[PDB]
Amino acid sequence: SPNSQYLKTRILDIYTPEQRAGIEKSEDWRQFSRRMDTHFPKLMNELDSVYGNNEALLPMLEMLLAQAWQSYSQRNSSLKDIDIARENNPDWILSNKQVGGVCYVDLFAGDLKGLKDKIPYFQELGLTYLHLMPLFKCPEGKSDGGYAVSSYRDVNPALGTIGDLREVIAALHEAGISAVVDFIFNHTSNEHEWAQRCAAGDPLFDNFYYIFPDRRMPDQYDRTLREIFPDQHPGGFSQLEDGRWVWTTFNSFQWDLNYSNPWVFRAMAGEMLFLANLGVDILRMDAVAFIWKQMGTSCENLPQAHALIRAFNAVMRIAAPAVFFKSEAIVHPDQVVQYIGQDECQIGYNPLQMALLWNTLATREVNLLHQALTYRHNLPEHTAWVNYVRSHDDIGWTFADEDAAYLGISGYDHRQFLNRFFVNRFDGSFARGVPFQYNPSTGDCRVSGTAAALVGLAQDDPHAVDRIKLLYSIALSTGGLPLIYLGDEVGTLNDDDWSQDSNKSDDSRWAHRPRYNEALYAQRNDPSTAAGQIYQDLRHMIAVRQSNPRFDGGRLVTFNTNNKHIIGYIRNNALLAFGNFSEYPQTVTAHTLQAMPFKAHDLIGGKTVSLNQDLTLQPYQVMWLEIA
Ligand SMILES: OC[C@H]1O[C@@H](O)[C@H](O)[C@@H](O)[C@@H]1O
Ligand SMILES: OC[C@H]1O[C@@H](O)[C@H](O)[C@@H](O)[C@@H]1O
Ligand SMILES: OC[C@H]1O[C@@H](O)[C@H](O)[C@@H](O)[C@@H]1O
Repeated sequence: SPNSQYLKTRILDIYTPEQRAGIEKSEDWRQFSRRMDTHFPKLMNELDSVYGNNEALLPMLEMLLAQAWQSYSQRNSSLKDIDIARENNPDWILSNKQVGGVCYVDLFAGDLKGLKDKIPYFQELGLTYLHLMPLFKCPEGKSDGGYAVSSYRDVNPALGTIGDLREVIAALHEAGISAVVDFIFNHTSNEHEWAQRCAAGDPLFDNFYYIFPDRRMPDQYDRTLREIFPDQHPGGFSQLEDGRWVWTTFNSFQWDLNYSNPWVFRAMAGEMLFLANLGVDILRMDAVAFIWKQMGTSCENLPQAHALIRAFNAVMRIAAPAVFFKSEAIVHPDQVVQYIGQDECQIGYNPLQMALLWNTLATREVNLLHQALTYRHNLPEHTAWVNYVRSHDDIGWTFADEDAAYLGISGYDHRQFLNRFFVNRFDGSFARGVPFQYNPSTGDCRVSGTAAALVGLAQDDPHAVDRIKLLYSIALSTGGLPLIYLGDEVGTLNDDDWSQDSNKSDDSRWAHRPRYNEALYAQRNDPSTAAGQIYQDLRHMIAVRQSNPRFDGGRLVTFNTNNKHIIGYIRNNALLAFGNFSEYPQTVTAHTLQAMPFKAHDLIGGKTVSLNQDLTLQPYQVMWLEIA
């Protein structure tokens, strides 16, 4: 395999002798050259592990490196300053100062111009990170909410223009907010130029997707494939009008890209560089688990998938150091953590904590949550979790059956209960969610519904507001970057139009993708309303988190509370957090608290608490005690 020095001499061959001499002495070339020497070894090693002696690897690599240099040369000076800043501050993602929010531009603010006008609010809330849902062109009508991309560079006209997007990004940076967008790299819409040309037989796009003549191979693959949207189609394939079959992990109009073709990697690396130069700070790597297929396997979390992501990482280390990755892997806990690393995805969603927060509200027992925080929370240096309560997606019960069995819990029976409970098919449940993708062949099912709907705010459950406060307190204090599903801070309920919308009726996730509720947002400063109670409560916690150094970093040590309903953990050996998941008062005994300081200030309620006696927490009460 080639070396950095040799490859760089070929990159410069596009220049005449006179021009070349000037490039060699330029600052941009010096920075690029240094990064190449440092990071190229990883790029080469990762690409070699995937493609091996493929005749197309070297040509593809040289084309990619040439593009990378051109991309870096074009990169704006301001962005280059951020590149250097983060190159020397790898833990910027682990700071307690960070708090993120996510929203759909159209649903939250109408269009990109309208979103820019909401920035003052984001600053008011304390956000330093903003994830904007799919912004580029997609099919009209059904597009999996923008996740079926028809173009990676042309902005959805309904939202605005590329010009508007640049203004929004610039405005976000001006307000001290990082711009986060999706990198939908596992598949494109069936209307994307690449898809059309591949299917049409254009040799330039040969093997850009996985297309078969009949069901022979698809049938073989289906023996081991998990169904993501069983309501849409069985297995992982859809049939074209001409009779052929195509790999479609998700909707039939979403065609999986073929990374076994090195030219597909190059193509996607090019799109990544485009996003990088728009000023994006973090790319949400969508459906990372599915980017490599292999007959006889689940075609999820395969070795080459991880290698390809690390190759993409190296490209950014060389051509846009400021760009970090956020892994979106909603899979088994053992597999989730494998995507997280300084050289792969620096941050990643923490579905286990999220799923268990809801599990605990249902069961009132913190056993599973305590187990996860004890054995699956701490991560390698320079990496962090993205902790959340809700997202634009359904809730999947992705806890480990092996972990549960150790606690004497049957994963299958337990999920049956959780599903019944959250869709209000269990006596006394306070949840008002709706099922998503019930699979009668496996019995699996997920839950749709907003955070407020799931805690009982729809029917005005007196404990709803407190449940919301408790869940968010944990995402905000365990260690990692907390992400607020915008709308949750004022208790937004489910959308009640989706069910009758023919373009949404078959995807219950729309139940929890409501529009900006003008009425609730206008009540955020009124302490007598649920909206104001939730807003001030969350805003207070955000304020404490960002101003108090005891929350810095992502490590934690659990504390045995000796009360099955109370979770407890310590941050930096200075902040003791207790969370009561029971709708009844619960106590931590004086005996349990003997090693703690006699007194400690509670940052939540603002009072001094005595720890030399029984400590009783009110229903769903949360305490953040300064013990150092
Ligand atoms: O595109 C398929 C899926 O990709 C995921 O990254 C998105 O979170 C989900 O909403 C979408 O359905
Ligand atoms: O509802 C009572 C019990 O039912 C079981 O099916 C659940 O797995 C358990 O968590 C719950 O406490
Ligand atoms: O010293 C405080 C510790 O004492 C131990 O012997 C108790 O089992 C434990 O619950 C308490 O936290």
